[PDB]
Amino acid sequence: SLIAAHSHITGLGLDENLQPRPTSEGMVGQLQARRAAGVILKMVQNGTIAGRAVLVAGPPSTGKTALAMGVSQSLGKDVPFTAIAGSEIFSLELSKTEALTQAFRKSIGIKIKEETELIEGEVVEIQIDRSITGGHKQGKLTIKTTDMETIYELGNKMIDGLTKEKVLAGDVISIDKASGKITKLGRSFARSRDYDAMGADTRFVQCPEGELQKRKTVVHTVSLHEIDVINSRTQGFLALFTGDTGEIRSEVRDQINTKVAEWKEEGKAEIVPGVLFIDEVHMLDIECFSFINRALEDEFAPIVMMATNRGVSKTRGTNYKSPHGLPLDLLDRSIIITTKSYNEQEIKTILSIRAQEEEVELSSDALDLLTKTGVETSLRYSSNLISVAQQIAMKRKNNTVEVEDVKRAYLLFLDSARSVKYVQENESQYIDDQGNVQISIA
Amino acid sequence: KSLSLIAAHSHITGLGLDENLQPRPTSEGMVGQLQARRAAGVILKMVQNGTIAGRAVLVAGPPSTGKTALAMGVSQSLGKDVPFTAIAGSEIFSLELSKTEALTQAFRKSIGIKIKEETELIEGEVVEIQIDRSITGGHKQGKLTIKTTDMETIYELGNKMIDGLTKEKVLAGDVISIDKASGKITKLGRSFARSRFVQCPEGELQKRKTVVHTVSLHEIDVINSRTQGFLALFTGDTGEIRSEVRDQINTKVAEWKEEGKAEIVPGVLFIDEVHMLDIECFSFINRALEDEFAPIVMMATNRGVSKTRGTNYKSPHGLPLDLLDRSIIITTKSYNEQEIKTILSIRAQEEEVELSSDALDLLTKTGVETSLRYSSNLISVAQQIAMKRKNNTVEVEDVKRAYLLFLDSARSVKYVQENESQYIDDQGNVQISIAK
Amino acid sequence: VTRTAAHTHIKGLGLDESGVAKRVEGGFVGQIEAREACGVIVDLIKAKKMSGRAILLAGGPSTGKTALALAISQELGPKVPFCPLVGSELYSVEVKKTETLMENFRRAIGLRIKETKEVYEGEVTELTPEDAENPLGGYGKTISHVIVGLKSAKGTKTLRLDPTIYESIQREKVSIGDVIYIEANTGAVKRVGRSDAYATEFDLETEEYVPLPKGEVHKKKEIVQDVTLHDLDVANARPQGGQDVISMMGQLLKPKKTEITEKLRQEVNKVVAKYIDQGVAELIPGVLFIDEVNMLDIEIFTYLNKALESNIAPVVVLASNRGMTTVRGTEDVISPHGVPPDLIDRLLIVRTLPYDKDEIRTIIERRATVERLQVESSALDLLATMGTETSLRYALQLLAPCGILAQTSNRKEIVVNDVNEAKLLFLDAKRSTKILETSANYL
Amino acid sequence: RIKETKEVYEGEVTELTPEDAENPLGGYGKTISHVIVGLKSAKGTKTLRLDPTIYESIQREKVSIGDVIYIEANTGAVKRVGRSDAYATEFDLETEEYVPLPKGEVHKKKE
Amino acid sequence: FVKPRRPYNSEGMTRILRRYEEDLFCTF
Amino acid sequence: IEIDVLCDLTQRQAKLYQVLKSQISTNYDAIENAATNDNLINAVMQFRKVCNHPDLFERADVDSPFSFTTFGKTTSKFTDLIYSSRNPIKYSLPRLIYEDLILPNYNNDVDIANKLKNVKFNIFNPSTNYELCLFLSKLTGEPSLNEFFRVSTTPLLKRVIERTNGPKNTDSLSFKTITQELLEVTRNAPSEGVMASLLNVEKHAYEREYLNCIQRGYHPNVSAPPVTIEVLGSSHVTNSINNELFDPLISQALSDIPAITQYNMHVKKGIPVEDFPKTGLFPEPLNKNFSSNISMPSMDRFITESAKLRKLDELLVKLKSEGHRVLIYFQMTKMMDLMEEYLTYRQYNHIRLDLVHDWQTNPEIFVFLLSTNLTAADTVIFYDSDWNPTIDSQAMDRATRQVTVYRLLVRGTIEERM
Ligand SMILES: Nc1ncnc2c1ncn2[C@@H]1O[C@H](COP(=O)(O)OP(=O)(O)O)[C@@H](O)[C@H]1O
Ligand SMILES: Nc1ncnc2c1ncn2[C@@H]1O[C@H](COP(=O)(O)OP(=O)(O)O)[C@@H](O)[C@H]1O
Ligand SMILES: Nc1ncnc2c1ncn2[C@@H]1O[C@H](COP(=O)(O)OP(=O)(O)O)[C@@H](O)[C@H]1O
Repeated sequence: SLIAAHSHITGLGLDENLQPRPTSEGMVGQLQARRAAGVILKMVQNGTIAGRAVLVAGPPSTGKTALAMGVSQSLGKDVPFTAIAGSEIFSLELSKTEALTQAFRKSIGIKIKEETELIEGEVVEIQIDRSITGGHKQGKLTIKTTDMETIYELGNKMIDGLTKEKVLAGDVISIDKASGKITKLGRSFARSRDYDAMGADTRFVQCPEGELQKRKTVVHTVSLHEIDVINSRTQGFLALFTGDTGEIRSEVRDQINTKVAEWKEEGKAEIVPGVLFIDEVHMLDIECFSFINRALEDEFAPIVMMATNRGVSKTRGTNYKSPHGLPLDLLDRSIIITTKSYNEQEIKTILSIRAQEEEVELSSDALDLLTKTGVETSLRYSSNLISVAQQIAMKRKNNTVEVEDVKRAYLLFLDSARSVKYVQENESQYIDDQGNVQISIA
Repeated sequence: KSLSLIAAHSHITGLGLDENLQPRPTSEGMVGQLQARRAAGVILKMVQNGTIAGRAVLVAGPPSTGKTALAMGVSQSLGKDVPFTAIAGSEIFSLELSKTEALTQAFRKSIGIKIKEETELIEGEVVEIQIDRSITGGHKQGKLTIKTTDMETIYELGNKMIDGLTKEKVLAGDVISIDKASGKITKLGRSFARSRFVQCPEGELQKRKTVVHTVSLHEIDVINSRTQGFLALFTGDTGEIRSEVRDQINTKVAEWKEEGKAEIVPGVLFIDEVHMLDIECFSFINRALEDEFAPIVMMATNRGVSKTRGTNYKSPHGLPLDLLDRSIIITTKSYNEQEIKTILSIRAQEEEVELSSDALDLLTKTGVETSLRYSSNLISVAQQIAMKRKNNTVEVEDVKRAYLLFLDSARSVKYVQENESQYIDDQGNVQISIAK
Repeated sequence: VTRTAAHTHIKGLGLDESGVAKRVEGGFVGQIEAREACGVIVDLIKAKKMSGRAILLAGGPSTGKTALALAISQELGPKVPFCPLVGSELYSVEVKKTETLMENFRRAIGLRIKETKEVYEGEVTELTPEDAENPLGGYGKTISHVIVGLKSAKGTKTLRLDPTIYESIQREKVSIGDVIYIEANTGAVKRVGRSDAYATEFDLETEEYVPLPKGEVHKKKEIVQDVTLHDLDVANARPQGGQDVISMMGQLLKPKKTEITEKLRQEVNKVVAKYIDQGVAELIPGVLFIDEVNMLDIEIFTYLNKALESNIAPVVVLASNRGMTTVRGTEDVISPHGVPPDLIDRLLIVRTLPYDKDEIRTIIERRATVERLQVESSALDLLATMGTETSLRYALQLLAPCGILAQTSNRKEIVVNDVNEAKLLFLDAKRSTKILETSANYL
Repeated sequence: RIKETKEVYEGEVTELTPEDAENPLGGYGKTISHVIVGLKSAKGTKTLRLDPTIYESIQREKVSIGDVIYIEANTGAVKRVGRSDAYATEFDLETEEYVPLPKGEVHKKKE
Repeated sequence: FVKPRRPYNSEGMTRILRRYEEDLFCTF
Repeated sequence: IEIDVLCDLTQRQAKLYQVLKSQISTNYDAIENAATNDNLINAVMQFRKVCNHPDLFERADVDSPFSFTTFGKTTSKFTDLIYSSRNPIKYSLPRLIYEDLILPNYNNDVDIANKLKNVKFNIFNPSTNYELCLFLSKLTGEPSLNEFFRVSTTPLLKRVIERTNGPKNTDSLSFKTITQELLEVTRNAPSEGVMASLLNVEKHAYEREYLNCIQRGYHPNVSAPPVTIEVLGSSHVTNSINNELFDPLISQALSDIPAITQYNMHVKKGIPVEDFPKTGLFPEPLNKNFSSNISMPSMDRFITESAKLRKLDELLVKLKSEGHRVLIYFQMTKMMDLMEEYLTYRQYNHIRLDLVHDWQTNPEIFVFLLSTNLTAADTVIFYDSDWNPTIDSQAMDRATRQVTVYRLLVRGTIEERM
């Protein structure tokens, strides 16, 4: 695929005793935060408790979202991980509490046990009886294997799936009874008289042998929000894709909660909770915090993980400044993980891993100068310079990045601090805060 | 009919007034406030005469001094068949209607049109139903024997009445009502033959009953506007009815009044907490009162020299001086000890609570010291403390127990200022730890 | 085993038959006078006589107000409707907030109706329509009547139908050999499934196979229903459930909240009163709980003073954690608990006091045994000292990281070293604030 | 960037006949075994043997003799491009548009 | 004993038959 | 050999347990004490009724919404069932408003103003605005110049119903968007094509997550028809309301025609298919289960709603596999009838209390139902377990092989303290 910011992180890099390795699974350093995240990972994997708030706090460029993707990659498949930013709650068709309720309900997975029957064989005869206008459909299907033969009865969905991807009395099909899927595997009869309106070159498969009908147990995971949206109105399955779920009523949610508990009581389903990750949580109003404080106390509540990079700043919707941008009620019911700044060896290891992920070969002195500029400036700038220096070295037709390539990349592309310095000596050229600018050069 | 538990104004059945419009000291659930009750009686006679339109009356005073009680007395003294609309000031700030449109709908809900019409109906007890059908059921013949306590008859039926009797299954011994012109048949019930239960009708079978209708002008506005049906009167989606249909309804109502087919029954609009409207609403209300089809607007407020909403200055009663220039003002006054004790006794009689004399004196004393509503709240929570010890009459100890368990304004304020570090202040600061 | 979330160790108020609160009962520790006041409120709600009675639970953070609200809800039982609500939920983009408050007010009222139902049911034996004379006449249907023959145990009945019922019958997609169920109250048809009198193993449509229904084809049965007044209002405002076209297309339109008029609520009240007067229905008033009432602005409060004076209003319980704060929607009004004084005069305030070291220690004890964890005595003393030093909630949540850290060393018992390791790994508000004040770039 | 191969038959219709089966079934009329459709284009003519289920799409798109059609391989599913230009002036007043006869062979596989 | 199969009724409906050697289409 | 089995309460059992606890207003200690001692006996009878099976306190029945209707009901060679559902709320309207506002008469101008606004001053009229119609036909490509007048004066639902995809001329300003070009190709396209699979995300998501075998979780509480408006003394009002509520075009559109009627119309009457009324426009439900709001009682919930019955269903399989003869003991006869109908559902060979020697001689009978000499029994089971030794001693007395007793107990109830 394509290379992203956290493409090198696959897991959390922990032992069996929840102890971090210095270099494992794309993560280097940050031992205490990784151990605390492993504790939160085991807390999610137990599935015993609900509604715990975790806050990840630190300065920028420290490894907050890196820790979040490490938790998500170590969480495994079939466990929901909902990642939202702070600004997605504000909608013109949904209230803030409704959007937060849907974000809470997307993170609880319902794993349903289903009994299905599979039928594979050769088609002998298809009879389809339709009305004159073509609305009512019924018919019979005659399917065979080596040992058995059975005439079945079809309904409207079966004829609709049979007319699509047309089967022609000698094809081998596989029928799933619970998912309603018709799958054509090939053709075995090799009919001599073919009225070729088509360019079919269908596969020569063998006729299957043995039992025609076979039972099978399947499992599939669905979300609580998806059951609510399906049960809300007549065409809610479309609204799972168009997002036309406008303020689902509370009665639907109470009945869905009771029915999910009932399905747990028969052993048909089970509840698999997950992680909701809210990045940049300071971009939320005070009403959202007041809703979260009481939405964390429900039976169906995930583990909420929040990331903040902000100090004592103004809480939105109010006129006072609070630590982390969050009110003290939300900070009362949260446990805080603190992440710390980096040394130079960690920056060097980060740059080496990010160079290995982009398949870009670096020299030693280029690595030291990139380490020095990632220490003086920020780390993300020195990570961004690598692909530019690779293209510069590819212009000269050699597949290794030298000091001259990264020096040219540093000259051509600017930092933040050099941009502040260049703007502050040339304030007349740029438009100020009062709208004044000198455009004429003399 | 009209299910109701107990309300705060449930003891007020009207204004206690003589034939010379003089207030009794206690009558119809109202004690005290003699001048205010006299002014409300003059306003009530003004409504009942119906010859003047669009006059605004403001009721202003201190909080918990009989203003909503006066409005309830006026509403109960008007009785039925006269429109009374009660809105709050926050009910017009809508998301699908503008403020002036909502005020116009509230104004036009308070004017009624009275139409008298006669319709002929048949009501009686079914004795025997014979219905003969063919092989294909194309033509059906039938007879119906029906009776009252004074007469019996037999009727030859047609096809559509046979179909309207087969639908809504009518057996013998059912009391039914038949409308011939509309074909509507309603089962009133079953008669007194046990072998719901109602009596057999008496008198003539064929009767003409005159039914008096009263339809508001808002209803005719919604019906005449073709963009929405009558179902918007129940669902609430009218959506900014145009002005032109309001002129057609006004001209048609004037024509019906001149020809003699209808009469106008004006009513009262009551706006409570009128200080919570905007300056645009006051400017609209100033000119909506100069129409021939305008009701009498009663406004209630308790503020004094506060900020008018939508502006940045302060005005008396929270209302601008143009609106106050168009109004006459009724002033309510604070109560005495005897009136407080009479109000508490009336409230306790309405909640079926038996009180001792000393409990009544303690409640009157704590009503004078704190509030009338606080004593009225304690008067029903002391009954449960009394019934917990298995007695009927509420004594002094139950009142003291209710006073200790449930706080008032001043004690809660004192506990907040004496322990301010445990609560959340305006700056968002709190101390939740006990030590350090 | 089972799941717990900040509650569910609370099973009730734990009062005696005289209303005296025992010290450690019902999962409650302390708060004796508040529990007694809430018990008197519970008896007042059970008396079923008053309307529009409002109390306020006032106290600091982490003092037991929401615990008291769920204790009242558990004391009243599943029959009495309880409507929990946060103050941020009233701000809807579809309808105005006044209508949301009135909708919750009507939702906090119950009704138990004994309704009779006329039922035709059986297995479809014949299905024969008879044709109209002129199908393309513009007015009228293509068919005139449909003859349906139903059989059951000890019975066989022949039904002649109008087209409107048969449209619903064919919308349910019946066939010959199907067990159906016809409701005569609304014209609804439910197709139960295939009959077991024929073969089963020759289908491909995952169907369910039912036996022949017992009793006669035509029945009258009694069903006890539990509805709210909001359900009646919503069902009448957006009509579905008839076979006519407008209710038929009301199921397909996207639902939207509307402003329900007062006339519809008066008519629904008249129908419910006529039901009660015939000995069919029974009224069960309930509780509306509004947590974080300081998030309301002055318009919702001013509407609360009018909505409390209705003769059908429920008992509304409010909760606040505010000292002498300004009300939202105002600039200069400063009031106790963030609630304006025109509403405070109509409330009855219940104080809620903070805790001591022993109460914190035993709260940690019950939260430990509900979460299925075993703690040493010295670790319990250290946790109680943390709870007094920082917060009760912080000592409450630190139990499960301690359990994970104890399990990861192949152990069951929680010791002091696990609590110290969880102290080092996870911080609280005060330590993080102290790191924030002494920091380089806004940490 | 999506690439695809289309095998298509198009051209003027020379004949359009549903062929009856050897043994008809009772209770029905017009028991068809195959539909013979002849196509004509520039420097080409080819007669095809089709499924009987193409006849309902023939009736659906209202295809007669003389129109130019568009048959794709796997789906059948004919659609009427228009009327040929050689039949443009049979009537004084008409609407059916008249498109030219297609170029190339009647059978083509294009990428 | 073996239960009888469900009755099949196709009156006034077209038919599409698909066999090994020949496909039919009976129309009205 | 005494074995005790514990099972947790179900959700419904806990619901009526909490209802019974809250009903008697917090006197559970005396309830438990004088229940252990054995008025109050009628109070604890409901408690053991709930602890046995929830159907004794309240029998489960058909789950349907409340019908807010007044219809034609019965007060008790074919029968007629005619649709007669109405609304209890009536809106009453005088005749004068109808006759002078909606109906035309000699003294009002409804039809004159309607003609003036809709025909004469319509700007799509080709008799006065031919240039606008010609401009719009060059814009849109409509073959007729009266199409815009027809569209502008018909309702929307009628416009949806009789919409026909007629041909439009090429020399116009209307186009084909790339989205529509992508849509039109994959209308009949088969599987395994690249375009077809890139345009079929929703059906693949439907068939992957098994959505045609899911169950319905929500049904509405109250269902109510539209509010009935009555006008006393007017047949015109009734005809207008019946035409609006039961419009034949839309009612035919949301339904379908029977197949034999289509055969009679096409062949026996010579009506072409294009002259048929348009039908089959109702949306398909998600499942078969989502088509209605009525849920029938099922014999899978009946087992699971009692913890004792579920545990006994799990316990009976092992004793069936080991081929024993099991004795089940009771205290009432309502539970005897319930277990008899459960056993006939499971089709086990059972007999109900000349039967003694029939039980000893025949080994085919598996479950014996008894109420508080049978030497052929191997396992005896106490359903309603009471620890009175006077009854238990004689019950084990009437019972060569190994004898095992079983007691079904419920955690957190009266029986747990018992
Ligand atoms: N310990 C680490 N392991 C792997 N990558 C890291 C680590 N720390 C930082 N990074 C890289 O540095 C960048 C900054 O991470 P980020 O989560 O945005 O920091 P913050 O929490 O300060 O926002 C990411 O692109 C990530 O790939
Ligand atoms: N004169 C009176 N007679 C009887 N009851 C009264 C009188 N004045 C006030 N009350 C009662 O006092 C209670 C509170 O007074 P209210 O009218 O709400 O105050 P306000 O005038 O501020 O609206 C009401 O329940 C009302 O019934
Ligand atoms: N009296 C008490 N007994 C037992 N647990 C309590 C008590 N008071 C509070 N708690 C616990 O403390 C936590 C905070 O209480 P809560 O009532 O939710 O906050 P607040 O007091 O701010 O409303 C809850 O998880 C609750 O379980």
